[PDB]
Amino acid sequence: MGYFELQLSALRNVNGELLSGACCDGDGRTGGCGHDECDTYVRVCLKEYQAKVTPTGPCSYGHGATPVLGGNSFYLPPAGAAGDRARARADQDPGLVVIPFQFAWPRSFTLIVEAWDWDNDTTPNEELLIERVSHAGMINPEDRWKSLHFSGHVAHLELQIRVRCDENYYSATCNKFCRPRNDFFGHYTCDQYGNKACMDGWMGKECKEAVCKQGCNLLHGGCTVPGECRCSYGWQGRFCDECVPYPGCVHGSCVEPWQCNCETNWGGLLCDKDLN
Ligand SMILES: *[C@@H]1O[C@H](COC2O[C@@H](C)[C@@H](O)[C@@H](O)[C@@H]2O)[C@@H](O[C@@H]2O[C@H](CO)[C@@H](O[C@@H]3O[C@H](CO)[C@@H](O)[C@H](O)[C@@H]3O)[C@H](O)[C@H]2NC(C)=O)[C@H](O)[C@H]1NC(C)=O
Ligand SMILES: [Ca+2]
Ligand SMILES: [Ca+2]
Ligand SMILES: [Ca+2]
Ligand SMILES: [Cl-]
Repeated sequence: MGYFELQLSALRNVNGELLSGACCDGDGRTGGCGHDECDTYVRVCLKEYQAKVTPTGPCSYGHGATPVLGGNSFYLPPAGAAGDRARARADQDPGLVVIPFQFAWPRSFTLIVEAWDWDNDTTPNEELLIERVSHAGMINPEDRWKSLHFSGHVAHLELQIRVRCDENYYSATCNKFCRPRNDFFGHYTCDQYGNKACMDGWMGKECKEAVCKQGCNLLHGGCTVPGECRCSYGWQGRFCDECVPYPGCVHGSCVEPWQCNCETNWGGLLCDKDLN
């Protein structure tokens, strides 16, 4: 899953006509064109690659459009790293078009951009077309914008495009899923190729095994949290290296678990009897 983004920043139409030859608003005729200028908006078509591009549909990969951005000619804020942070602090840009997708990104594509005159009527009317431009190319998912320059029969266009994966999605297709977690099913983070990177203090496939504190006697103890050393029954100490004497032992010692060797002049099972 990912997104296709397109940013329009410049359009120039000196005469203020349509692709047919007539003026945008007024008469129908093929001095200038007057003061009622073109009410310009943009339509975006995204489809499969074509060695010889056709100005056709359908838009197999997606489509979008903007409202009226300006008149016959106008300038808008371009895209870039500086502009990406300026948007993270904020309604949203009119000249930005976002086309989300769920399929695997095929890297190759064909982009068609159209400029239209608006007359406050939804009815399709092919005679309101100002300019149509097309670009067949190749792009990979990254947060860097790429600039494109178009000069058709009527208008000049300037725009930037880029592709980004959704969150928890990686690889050049945006189709590899990896989400960081820390529960019974693993303790990992994701890298750039959607691979599992164990958190500090863990190992294993799914990062399910933990590293015990350095020096832990792993024949007498283990760990469930990284960096600890909990002893099995019968052992004690920081490294689980010391035996535990017989339960109740007082003046006795062990070398192996559950022993209780009495000191001199001490008797009984627990070495608790004074024999003086
Ligand atoms: C005739 O149409 C124009 C074109 O506007 C619009 O473009 C179409 C292609 C379509 O996408 C519409 O959905 C879209 O609104 C109308 O002009 C515009 O009117 C809108 C809302 O009426 C304005 O948007 C707003 O901006 C104000 C700040 O100024 C903000 O507070 C609002 O919440 C809202 O976002 C838009 O700025 C304005 N544009 C221009 C160039 O005038 C026009 O109203 C319409 N006329 C009639 C009689 O229907
Ligand atoms: Ca018109
Ligand atoms: Ca107009
Ligand atoms: Ca118009
Ligand atoms: Cl010119």
